Amino acid sequence: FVNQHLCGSHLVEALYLVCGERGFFX
Amino acid sequence: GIVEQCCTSICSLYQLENYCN
Repeated sequence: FVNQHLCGSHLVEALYLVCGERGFFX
Repeated sequence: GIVEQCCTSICSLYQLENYCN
């Protein structure tokens, strides 16, 4: 992949991909 | 991190795997 420059929500979608279940950080 | 290492540059998938947990 290109591992794009991810402001606010774009970072949060890439997190949502990595995560699946546990919910992101915190 | 948050914003500055991603929105400004390139986090990387490993650092996203620091970011789910």
